[PDB]
Amino acid sequence: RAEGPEELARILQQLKLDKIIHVLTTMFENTWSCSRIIKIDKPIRT
Amino acid sequence: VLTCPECKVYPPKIVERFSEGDVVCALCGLVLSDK
Amino acid sequence: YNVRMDTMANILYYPQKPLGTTRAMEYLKFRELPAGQNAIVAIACYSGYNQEDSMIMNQSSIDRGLFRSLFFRSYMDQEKKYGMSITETFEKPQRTNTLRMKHGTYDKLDDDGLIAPGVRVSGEDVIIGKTTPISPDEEELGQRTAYHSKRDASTPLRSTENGIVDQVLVTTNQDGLKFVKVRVRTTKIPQIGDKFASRHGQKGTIGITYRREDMPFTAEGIVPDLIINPHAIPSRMTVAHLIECLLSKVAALSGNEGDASPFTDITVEGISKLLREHGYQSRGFEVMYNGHTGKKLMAQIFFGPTYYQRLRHMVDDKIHARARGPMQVLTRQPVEGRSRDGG
Amino acid sequence: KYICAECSSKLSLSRTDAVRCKDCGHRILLKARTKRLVQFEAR
Amino acid sequence: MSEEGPQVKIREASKDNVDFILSNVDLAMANSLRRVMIAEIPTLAIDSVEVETNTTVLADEFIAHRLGLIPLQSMDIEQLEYSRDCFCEDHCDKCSVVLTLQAFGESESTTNVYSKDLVIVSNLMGRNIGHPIIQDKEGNGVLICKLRKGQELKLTCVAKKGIAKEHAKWGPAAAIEFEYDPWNKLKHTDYWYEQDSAKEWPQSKNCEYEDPPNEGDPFDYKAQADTFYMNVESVGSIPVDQVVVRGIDTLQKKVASILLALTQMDQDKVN
Amino acid sequence: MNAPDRFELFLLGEGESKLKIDPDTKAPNAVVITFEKEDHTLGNLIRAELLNDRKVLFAAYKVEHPFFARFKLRIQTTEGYDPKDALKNACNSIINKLGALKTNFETEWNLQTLAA
Amino acid sequence: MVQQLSLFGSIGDDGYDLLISTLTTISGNPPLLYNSLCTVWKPNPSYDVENVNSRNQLVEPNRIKLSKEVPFSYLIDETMMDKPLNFRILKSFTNDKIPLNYAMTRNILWSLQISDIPAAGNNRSVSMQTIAETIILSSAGKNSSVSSLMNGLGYVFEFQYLTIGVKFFMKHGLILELQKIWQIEEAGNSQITSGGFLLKAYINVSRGTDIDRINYTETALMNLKKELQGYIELSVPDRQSMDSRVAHGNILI
Amino acid sequence: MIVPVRCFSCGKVVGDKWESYLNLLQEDELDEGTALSRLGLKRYCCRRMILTHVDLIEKFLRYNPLEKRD
Amino acid sequence: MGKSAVIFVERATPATLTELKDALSNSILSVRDPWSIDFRTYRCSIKNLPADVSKLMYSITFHHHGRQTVLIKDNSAMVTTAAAADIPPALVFNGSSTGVPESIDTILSSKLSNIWMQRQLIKGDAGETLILDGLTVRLVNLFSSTGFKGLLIELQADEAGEFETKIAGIEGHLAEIRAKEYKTSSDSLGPDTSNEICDLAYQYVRALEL
Amino acid sequence: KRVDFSARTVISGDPNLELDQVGVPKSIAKTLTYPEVVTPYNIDRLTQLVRNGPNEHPGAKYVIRDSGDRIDLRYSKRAGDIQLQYGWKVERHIMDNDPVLFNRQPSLHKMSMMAHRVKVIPYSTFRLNLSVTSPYNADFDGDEMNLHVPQSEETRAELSQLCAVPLQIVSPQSNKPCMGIVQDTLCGIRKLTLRDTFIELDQVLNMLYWVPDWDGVIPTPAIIKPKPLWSGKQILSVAIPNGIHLQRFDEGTTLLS
Repeated sequence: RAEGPEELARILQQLKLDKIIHVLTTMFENTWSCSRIIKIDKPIRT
Repeated sequence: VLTCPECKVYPPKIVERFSEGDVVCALCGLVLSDK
Repeated sequence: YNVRMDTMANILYYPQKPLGTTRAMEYLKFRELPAGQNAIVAIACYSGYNQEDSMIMNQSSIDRGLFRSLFFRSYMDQEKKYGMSITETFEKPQRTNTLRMKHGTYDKLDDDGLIAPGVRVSGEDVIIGKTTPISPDEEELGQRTAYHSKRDASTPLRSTENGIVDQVLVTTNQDGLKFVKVRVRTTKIPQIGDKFASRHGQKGTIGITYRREDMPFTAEGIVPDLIINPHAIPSRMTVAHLIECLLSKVAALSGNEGDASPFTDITVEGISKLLREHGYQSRGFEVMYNGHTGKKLMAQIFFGPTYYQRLRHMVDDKIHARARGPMQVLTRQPVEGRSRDGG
Repeated sequence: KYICAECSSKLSLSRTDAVRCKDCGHRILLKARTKRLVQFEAR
Repeated sequence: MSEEGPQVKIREASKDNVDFILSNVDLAMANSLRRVMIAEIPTLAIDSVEVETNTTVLADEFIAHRLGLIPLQSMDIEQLEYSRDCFCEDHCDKCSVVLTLQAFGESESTTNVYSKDLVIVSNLMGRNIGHPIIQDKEGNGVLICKLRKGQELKLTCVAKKGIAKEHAKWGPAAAIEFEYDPWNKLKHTDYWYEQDSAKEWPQSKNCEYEDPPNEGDPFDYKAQADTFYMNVESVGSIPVDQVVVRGIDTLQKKVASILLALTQMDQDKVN
Repeated sequence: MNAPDRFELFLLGEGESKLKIDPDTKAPNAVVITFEKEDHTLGNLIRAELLNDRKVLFAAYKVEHPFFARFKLRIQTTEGYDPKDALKNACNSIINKLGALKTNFETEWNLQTLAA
Repeated sequence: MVQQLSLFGSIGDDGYDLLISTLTTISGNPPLLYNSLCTVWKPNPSYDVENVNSRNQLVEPNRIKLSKEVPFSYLIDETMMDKPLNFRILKSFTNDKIPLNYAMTRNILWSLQISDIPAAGNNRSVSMQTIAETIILSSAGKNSSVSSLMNGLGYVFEFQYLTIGVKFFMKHGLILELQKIWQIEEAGNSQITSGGFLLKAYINVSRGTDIDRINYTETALMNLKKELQGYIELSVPDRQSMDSRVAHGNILI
Repeated sequence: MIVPVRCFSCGKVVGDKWESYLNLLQEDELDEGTALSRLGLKRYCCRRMILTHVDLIEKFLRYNPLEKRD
Repeated sequence: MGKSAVIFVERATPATLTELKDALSNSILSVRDPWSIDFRTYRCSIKNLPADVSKLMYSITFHHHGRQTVLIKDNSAMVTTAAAADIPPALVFNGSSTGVPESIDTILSSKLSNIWMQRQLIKGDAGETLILDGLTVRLVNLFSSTGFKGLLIELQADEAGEFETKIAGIEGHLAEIRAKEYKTSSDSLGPDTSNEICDLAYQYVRALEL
Repeated sequence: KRVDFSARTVISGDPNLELDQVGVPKSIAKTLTYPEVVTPYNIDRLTQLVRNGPNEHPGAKYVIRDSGDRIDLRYSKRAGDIQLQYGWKVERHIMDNDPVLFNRQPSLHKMSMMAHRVKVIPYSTFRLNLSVTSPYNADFDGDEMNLHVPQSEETRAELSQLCAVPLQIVSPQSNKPCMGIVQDTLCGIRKLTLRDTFIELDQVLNMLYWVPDWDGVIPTPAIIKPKPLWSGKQILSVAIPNGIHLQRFDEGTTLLS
C-alpha cells in the first residue's frame, strides 16, 4: 500500500534497520533486559 | 354510554381533560371525544 | 393587613423612607407607609442590555432581599338553602356516592371538608368540599348510577396560583347558613419582565440580571444595584431626576434628610459645594473599572442613589399559551379569559 | 379543633353543633394549624 | 526568596481587613484572583428550615430567608461533602449540620429572638465548624425576630456546603477595593472637566506611593500595568488570609483540572 | 416560572466533556476549543498567558450569550508547534506563578503576625 | 430487547407423526429435541409500591420470567433408556405424570425476561411483542441462590411449568416450535396441553425502528402461513390473553 | 418590618447594629452622621440601609391576627 | 489461584498518578491497553421495609473483563453479562434467550424504576495498566458529578505466595510520595466459594465506601 | 375570532440575537406543538422524542395514527412502547429554527406583522433584536406582543418566503429603509470612527474574533513603528462586505476633508 518512491526507499531502509535491530535484540535476549519504554527527545550525538 | 373500543373493559375507566377539551381512556391513553 | 381577607393584597418586605422628601409629605404620612426603596443607580452603557427603557439589575442584591413582596388572596363560600331542605353540605366527598368529581386531590381536605392552615396547595387542588343532594327524579340523562346520591360542588384553586393556605374562617350569614373564608399566601421575587418606576415618569422593565462579578465597580468596591440607559434623559428633560440623585447622594454621605420641596432656595451649585466637602467629583461622576477584564473605563459614569417603586404588573400574570381547550356553548369558539385558558 | 376569635378559647366542634364560642358566645371561629408538621417539596 | 514570581507587600491587617500591594503581575491574573475570591470559595450556611409552631406576626418563608443569610463558622469546610455526593438519604452526618431554634414570649415586655439561640444537636466529629459568627460587643449577633406575650416559635435548621455562584448567602468576602495607576501615566481614563481637569478630580490616597509625572516627559508608550493596590474585607466566617490563600488554591485547582482533561484527551488521541 | 437551576453553572451534565477541540478550517495550525461551565475568569487568564509565547500568533476568546456558562477559545501557532502544547505550557506557567504568589503571601502574612 | 413477530396454533396428537414428516419435507432439516423450565415471579404484595404514579400511570407492575435448561436425565424414567434420545420419545409423553416432581425443582432453587402486551390496533397481521432480556451467569455470597436473589430485588415466586417439544429451523431466521406444557405443584403435575401439541412460529427482530426488516419478516411469516393452508390454521392469538401485568390475571396456555 | 440582616449592595451585615445604633441617638444625643460612622458604616450604601429604615414591627405587635375592622 | 487487592487514596492530587507511574519506572516491564470502570448505587423506594433489610444496591461495571456487570447487596453477589459471545450455547439453542440481551442497568433504570432509583454515579476512564515482574498494576482517576474524587489502584497476581510482600512494597512506594491516608482491601466474599470477579467487585465496594 | 396555537407575552431586548430571530420561553415552547410526519429521514429522532415524553423538552404530546385516532402520550404508558410507522404524526414541541408569526396591536400597516425563527430560552419574556422595534413601534416598558404558530408545510413556506424580517427593510409607503442602527449602537459607532481613536493588539484580536464572518487574516496596522496601533475605521471595515462603494459630500468638504 506504499504510495511514493521516496516512501518505498524509506520503507526498505527501515526494513534493513529494524531487521538488524531485531537480530541483535534476539541475540541479547537469548543470553539481558532491553527497555521498550524510553524515548529521548534528542538523539544522542555519535 | 362511552366505552373504549380497544380495552373492552366494563365498567370503562375514563378521565376528562378539561384544559384540553378531551375525553381520554385512563389505560390505553386513547382519546374518545374532543371539544 | 394581617386580619383583613381582601380579594387581593400586596405587601413589601422592607420599605425605606426616601432620602429626598418634600415638606408636604409630613401630612400624607409617606414616611410612615413608604412605597419603594432607595436603589443605587449608575446611569451608563454596559453590554447593551438596557436600551429602550430596559434595565440591568444586580442578582446578589435580589438574593439578599431587595424588592421582595408578599402576596395574599382570599376565597369565600356558603351553604345554599333551596326551598326548605339544605341543598349544599360541607363534607369530604367520597367516590362511592358522588358523580362529576374534579381531578384535583381531595386528600388534603379534613373530615370537615375544609383544608387546614399550613398546607402547600398547588394547581387545581380543592380547598372546600361542597356536596349537593339531588332529588331521585333528577337523572343526568343516564350518567347517574344507583348509588350516586349526591353531586360535587367543590371550588378548585385558580390554575396557576400556588402557595400556602394561611387562614380559614367559619361563621354564619344573616340567614344562619354556614360560611367559610380561606386566605392563601405566596411570595413574589423580581425577575426578567417585571416593572419598576422612578418618581419622574421614568419606568421600565428588567431585561437581564448580572452577578456581582460582571458588574462594573468603583475604586472603593461599590457596585450599582441597577443600571439605566442615558438615552432617556434628553428628550424627556427630567433634570429633577439628576438633581434628586445628586441630593440623595449628598444626604447619604452626610446623614440628614435633604429638602426637595418646590419653590424654595436650594440650588444645584450649593449642593455641589456640599458634595465636594466629602471628597467626590462635584458633578457626581466617578471612576469605574470593567467587571470582566478589570481594566479602566475611558469615560466616567454618573453614579448615586435614587428612589424606585415596584409597580403592579408582573410577567407571571400576563403569560398565556393555548394549543386546544374548551369551547363556547353557542358559537363553539375558544372561550375568553386567561384564567379560563382561552384563545 | 377550632379557636375563638376574641379570647382565643380552645374549642372542639362536631358536624352538627352550633358555630359559637362557649365562653364569649361570638359567631366568628378560626381553625387551628396542622399540629403534625408535614414536609413538602416545591415543584 | 522566589524572585521569579509575583511579589506581595502587606501594609495593613486585622481580623477583617487586609490591605496590600501586588506587584510584578499581569492585570488578568489580579482580576481573576479577585473574581475567584468573591465568587468561588465554599462556606457553611443554612439551606433548609422546617417549622413546628409559628405564632408571630411574620410569615414563614420570611423567617426562612432571614435565617438563610446568618453567618456560621466554616474553617474546616474541606472535610464536609457535597450533599449530592454523600450516599446518605436526605442529609448525612458527614454531609450536613443540624441546629434547633426554640423561643417563647413569657414576659409582658417584647422579647427579641437573636442568633445566639441557635443550638447545634448533631455530631461534629471533632471538627471546628457550625458555630455562629458573633461580632458585636453584647454577643447577641444577628437579631432574627420579635415576640410578645403568648407567642412561640419552634423550628429546625439544616445547613450545608456550597459556593456563592448559586446564592449570595455562601459568600465570605464583603467588598474588595482594586486600584492601579493613580497618576494616569498610561492614559487609561480620560477626564471630564469644566475649566481645569487637574483640580476638579480629587487625589487618591495612593498617589504617595508613586512619583508624579513631569510635564517635560513625552508619553511613555511602552509601559504596562504592573502594580495593583487591593483591600479585602471578610464577612466573618473565614479568616481573611485564608480567603486569599483559598482563592489562589481554587484558581490552581481549576487550571489543574484543565491540564488533566487535556492530558486525558491527548491519551485518547493516542488511541 | 422558567428560571433554570443555578447548579447548572458548576456541575457538568452526564455525557458532557469539559473540553472540546476542533480544527479550524480557515487558518493553518488553528484550533477552536470549547470550555463548558466556565466564564471570563479562566478565558481571560489563559489568553493573557498565551499572548506571551513568541511562537503563538493568534489567541482570542468569547462568551456568546450571558445566559449559558461556556466559552470559546481560538489558538494559532507557528509551524512545527502544536496548539495543545502551547495550552499545556500556558497552564504550567500559570500554576508556577500562582504557587510563587501563595508562598510570598504566606511569608508576608507570617512576618506581619510576628510584627502584629 | 427484541420485537418478536409470532403466529400460533394447535394440533391433536393423532396427526403429530404425520405433521413431523411434512415439516421435514419443507424445511429440509430434521427436528431437534429440547426442553426448558420457566419460573414466574411477581412483586411482593407485602411491600406497598406507592411509587406507581397513580395520577399519571408512568408504569404498571409486571411479572418476571426466569428460564433454565434441564438435562434429560431428570425426565427419563427407568423404562426409557433403551430407546435413543430423539423426537419419538414425545409419543410416550401423553400422561399427566412426569419424572420431574416438585421436590427436585425446589432443590434446583438462567435467563431473565420481561415482556409487554402486544401492540394495539386491528391493522396488524402478526402478533408483535416487545421483549427485554438479560442473562445471569453465576453468583456468590452467603445466600447465593435464585430465590434469595429475586427476594433481594423484591419479587416472590408464583408458579412454574415445564416445556418439552421439538424445534425446526427454517430460512430467514424463522423458528417453529411444537410444545407440550406440564404445570407442576406440590399437589402434583398436570398437563394443560392435554392430548395435543401447541404450535408456535416466530421470528426475532433486533431493532424496532428498522421497518424494511419488519416488513420482510411479516412477508416471510404470512408466506409460511399460506403454505400450511388446509393442514393447520395459524392464527393471531387474542391481544388480551398475552397480557402479563399483575393487576389483571390470565395466562395463555 | 425587622431590620435587614445584610446590605443589599456590598454584602456586609448591619442587622446586629440596629439596637446599638438606636442607643447613641438618645442616650448620647449624637447626630445621625456621626452615629452612623461610629459603627464602621463607611460606604454610603450601609448608611443607606440603616438611615432610611421604617421599623413597622412595633405596630403589628400591638395587634392580633384575628379581628381587624374596617 | 489468582489474588487481587484494591487501594483507594482520597486526598490525592491530579498529578499523583504520574508521580506513582514514574516512581515505579525502574521495575516497569511493559504497558498495555487502557481500561475503564463504572460504579452506580441504586436506592430502595419502598418505605414498608424491615429493619434488617438493607436499602442500597451497588452495581459495578467492568469494561476490560468483557463488559460484565456485578450487583452487590448484603454480601451477596450477582454477575450478569450483556455480550452475545458470553451466552452459554444451551440457552441460545433451547429458546430460553432471544440472543441479543441488554445490560442489567437498563433493566433497573427502565422497567423497575418504581422500586429502584439511581442516587450517584462514579466513573473512571483512560486508566493505565503496567506489567511488572509477576504483577499487573492498574491506575485511574475517579470523577464524580462534581469533579475529581481520588486515586484508585488495583493489583492482580497469579501466584498467591508472596502477595502480601508486593502489597507492602506498593504501600511503601506510596509512602515515599507522602500519600499517607490510603484505604486498602484484599478481603474475600466467600471463604469456600471463590469467584474472581465477584471478589474483585466486593473489594471495590469495600475500598470505595465512605 | 379567537384562535388556537397562540401566545401573548411582554418583550425585551437582546443584542446577541440575529435580526430575524426571537427568543421563546421554555414553558410556552412546551405548550404549543407542531404535527410532524414520520418519514425515513426522521424516524430515529422522532422515536427518541416520543421516548422523551411530554414533561421534557424536546419531547412530544400526542401521536396521531393513519386512521385519525389520537393517542395521548401522558396516560398511555407507551412512551417507551409505541412503535412508529410511515404516515403517522407526532405532535412535537416547537424546536429551534421553526417559523412563527409575530405582531403588535394595533396593526396599522403591513410591516407590523412579521415572521421570525425561534430560539428556546429560559425565563418568561420574548426576545427581539433592537432594530425591529421601529417597524413595530414598540419599546420595553411593558408592551406585550402576540405569537402565532403555523401548522403545515405550505403555511411554513409562506411564512418563510413572504413575511420574513429580511424582506421587509425597504418599506413601500415612502420607498426608504424602515430599520437601521438605533439608540446606543448608533451613539457608539460614531465615537469609534473619530480620528482620535486608536486600538492596541489584544483588543483587535478579540474584536476580529467576534465578527463571525472573519477569514483569519489580521489587517496590517496603520502605525507600524514605534508601536503597532489600529484605527477604529480599520476594525469596523471588517464588518462591511467587499465590493461596497459609497460617496457622500457634505457642506464644505473637499477631496481631502
